[PDB]
Amino acid sequence: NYYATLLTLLIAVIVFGNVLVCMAVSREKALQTTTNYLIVSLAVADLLVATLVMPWVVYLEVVGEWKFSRIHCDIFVTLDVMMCTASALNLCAISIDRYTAVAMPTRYSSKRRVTVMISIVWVLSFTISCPLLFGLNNADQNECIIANPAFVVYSSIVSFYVPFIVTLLVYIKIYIVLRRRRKRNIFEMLRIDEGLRLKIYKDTEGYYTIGIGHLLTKSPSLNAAKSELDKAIGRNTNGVITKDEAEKLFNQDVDAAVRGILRNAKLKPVYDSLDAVRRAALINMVFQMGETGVAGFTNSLRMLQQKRWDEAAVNLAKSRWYNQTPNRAKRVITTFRTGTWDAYQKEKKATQMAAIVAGVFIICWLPFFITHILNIHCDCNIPPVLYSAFTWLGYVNSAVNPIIYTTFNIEFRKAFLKILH
Ligand SMILES: O=C(CCCN1CCC(O)(c2ccc(Cl)cc2)CC1)c1ccc(F)cc1
Ligand SMILES: CCCCCCCC/C=C\CCCCCCCC(=O)O
Ligand SMILES: CCCCCCCC/C=C\CCCCCCCC(=O)O
Ligand SMILES: CCCCCCCC/C=C\CCCCCCCC(=O)O
Ligand SMILES: CCCCCCCC/C=C\CCCCCCCC(=O)O
Repeated sequence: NYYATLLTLLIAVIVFGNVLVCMAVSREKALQTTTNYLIVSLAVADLLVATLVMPWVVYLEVVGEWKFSRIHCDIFVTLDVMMCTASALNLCAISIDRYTAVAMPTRYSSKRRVTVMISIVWVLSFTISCPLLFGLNNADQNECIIANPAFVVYSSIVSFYVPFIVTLLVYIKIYIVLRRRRKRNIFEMLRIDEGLRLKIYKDTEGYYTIGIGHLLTKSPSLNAAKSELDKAIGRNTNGVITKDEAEKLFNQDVDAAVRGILRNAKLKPVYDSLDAVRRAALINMVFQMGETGVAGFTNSLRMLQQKRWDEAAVNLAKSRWYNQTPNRAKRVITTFRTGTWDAYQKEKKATQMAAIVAGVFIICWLPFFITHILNIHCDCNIPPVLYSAFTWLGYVNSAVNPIIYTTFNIEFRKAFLKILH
């Protein structure tokens, strides 16, 4: 009916979005990065689906059954599985290239490496698909490989779940790595402002503290003050701590500071509103003056919530807080405006996009392999009317990816507008 015309334009927008991505990467040196090279390899898998495969899927909707040779169906199924597996194996290499960038310290060596990855993606995609042409070691095929009971079991495990687990395990490791550095930079930030002390010392208000504003005990008794420290370290403090031990002590101070921020009605919303780095600045304030003290200049706090970065910085400089510790105030206020650690970077934003495509990829195809589980779980025969929608939802992912590139990235965005105009 009229539904055939929607899909052919879906094929057209898949080609529209991806042909842009390929040229845009090779057009500008600023987008010629390891990850973006792996991204065009993903774009080529999304193009070959739209050109080699999706046309036969639309005829199958139009006509309503195969109505072509058995071997044509084998080729069509083999190639359909092959290009979707390239899509998955490309996400896997993208995540791995994101692991290396955040976790490892690279000119000609990057091009020679990415090359090796891309070569693995397609060769393996192919070698995984070759069984479908030779009837999954089942001779007298006598039928399109789709009809083999093992087909859904082979294609689901080998081409989806197993690449899905690995890519997910990498992203977890990436999250852990970024989490250690984010906590590393906080400690490093307050080491610069408060100062790191490794011998027990009387603080401003008289009580004995150590490291970065960690009071051992409100009660002043030196041997008793050692006492609380000894509980913390486990070794005989003897009033002596390592940088490391202080940091371990520091991350505890941060975690306590944060629960109080969320338990504070004046600071819960604004903390929730801010980004990771800007949150480290707000932590710096609570460390310096206390949540009740930071909870003041609500007037200034509204601006940080309203994303008014420039106007919050103008209003913060007006304070007494600036007058007492101007250098520290200016440093922190930059981090509030800049939202970066320049006062005291590139790949954390880029790695957020990588996971974002790997996530919408999964949600786009997830229901398709869900339904296939239900039939294998012998559940009430799943209506085909839905079964077809889930196929296209999976194929829709080919058109969403170039939309995500331009959405969450300025460089693809600018490279795109240059080609059109
Ligand atoms: O493999 C797939 C999804 C099935 C594609 N493909 C849809 C059409 C199909 O359902 C079909 C139906 C009827 C006929 Cl006749 C031929 C083919 C065969 C399977 C895949 C998806 C995501 C991924 F990360 C890895 C692999
Ligand atoms: C081919 C399918 C691959 C499936 C991959 C699934 C990935 C899901 C997304 C993210 C979960 C882990 C967090 C990723 C790190 C993000 C960095 C950060 O914001 O700290
Ligand atoms: C079935 C899941 C397997 C996932 C594989 C996905 C493809 C990309 C992954 C790995 C290739 C890594 C090659 C790196 C070579 C480095 C050589 C060098 O340092 O020059
Ligand atoms: C089932 C998953 C198996 C593969 C895991 C994928 C993640 C990491 C992949 C491989 C490790 C890459 C190491 C490259 C070694 C090159 C050494 C060299 O030549 O200097
Ligand atoms: C058994 C499941 C396997 C899961 C492995 C994936 C989890 C680890 C995360 C990423 C590994 C990336 C390694 C890339 C390093 C390249 C340099 C080198 O290997 O010498």
